[PDB]
Amino acid sequence: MIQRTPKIQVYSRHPAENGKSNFLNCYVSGFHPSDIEVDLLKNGERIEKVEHSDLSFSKDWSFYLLYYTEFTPTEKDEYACRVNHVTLSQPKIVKWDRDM
Amino acid sequence: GSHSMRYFYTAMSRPGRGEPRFIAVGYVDDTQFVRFDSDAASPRTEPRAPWIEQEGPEYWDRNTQIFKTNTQTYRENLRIALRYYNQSEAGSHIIQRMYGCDLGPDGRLLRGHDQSAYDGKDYIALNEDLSSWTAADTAAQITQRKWEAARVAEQLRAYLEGLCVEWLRRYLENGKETLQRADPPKTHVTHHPVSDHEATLRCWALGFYPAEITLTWQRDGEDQTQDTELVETRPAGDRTFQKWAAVVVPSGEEQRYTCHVQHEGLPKPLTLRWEP
Amino acid sequence: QASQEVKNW
Repeated sequence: MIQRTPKIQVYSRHPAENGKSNFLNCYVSGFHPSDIEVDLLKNGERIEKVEHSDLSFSKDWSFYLLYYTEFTPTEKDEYACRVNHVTLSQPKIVKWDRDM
Repeated sequence: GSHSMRYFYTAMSRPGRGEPRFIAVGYVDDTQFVRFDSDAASPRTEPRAPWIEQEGPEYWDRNTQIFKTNTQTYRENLRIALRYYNQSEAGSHIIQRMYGCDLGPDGRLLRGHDQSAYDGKDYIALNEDLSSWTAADTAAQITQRKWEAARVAEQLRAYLEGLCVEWLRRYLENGKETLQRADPPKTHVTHHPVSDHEATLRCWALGFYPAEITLTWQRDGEDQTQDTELVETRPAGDRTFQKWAAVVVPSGEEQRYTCHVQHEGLPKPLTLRWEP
Repeated sequence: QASQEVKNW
């Protein structure tokens, strides 16, 4: 049927400050149908402790979810979100940019 | 301000992988307060906000019964929808529903809602009169005739004007420290050169509740809608939301640009600029 | 408080 691909934002709960504990978020939205696979990556590797919100949807019926993990940002460590969905030929990886 | 209560249902078939999953979530404004998931180890209505925890066992039992019954009803609705669209039993399909009540600032019923979708497309909706239906296609007209015959709209009207409004007002009182508190955005403008002759100005709004906000850029006092990059409002994880709006401006023209913020938590609309 | 009305398609 008609399918919608996810939008992806990767960001922190609070302004990034190296050495200070924080939360790393991957917000996926705008997608249909609801099955979706989301991993958070720390230097390429899947973080094991990741929670997510309860499925809900927007007024246009598209779904959204927040995936989140506690993290302590540094200058060297790189974070990303990896998303798979039926609309994607291959998983999409969005790198965390502390200015966006 | 104004307030709303909404329930969101999603029922998802999955041939070969069991019976369809049914999930229900309840919100007051942008605050989730209950969830039910038929795939849980022990499916029951679960609290998602501190102010709902005080409800007594009669409350949890009534809502859990409703959601268990809905699980069965929407499994049958998914089977019926296959017949209405001549579809095979091999595919996965989704029914979604959102219903609830809006209050105005006085606290009276402003309007009620009960709208449903099939595979992410509008299917049927209760009209604003709470007495008639709008069907999106000839399958939903079959449903419409059934609900007209059963006077479903009269029952929904009684719920939307009665129990929905009464219990929304109750939750607003029990959760007044949070549900009736608007947190205004913390705002600032950042500056990022994109070249020797252009730079991005990004107007940030952080830490706000509820989610509704307007962020706009003006150049020489004229709205820059077409040239403005506006991200979707996003949850921070602590109940609050975030948003930004960005424009690419000629270097040396930054002070011709102003960012305008409207939010319920602000006594007056805010105007800000890049402060080097 | 959820609605108890049955919506049979």
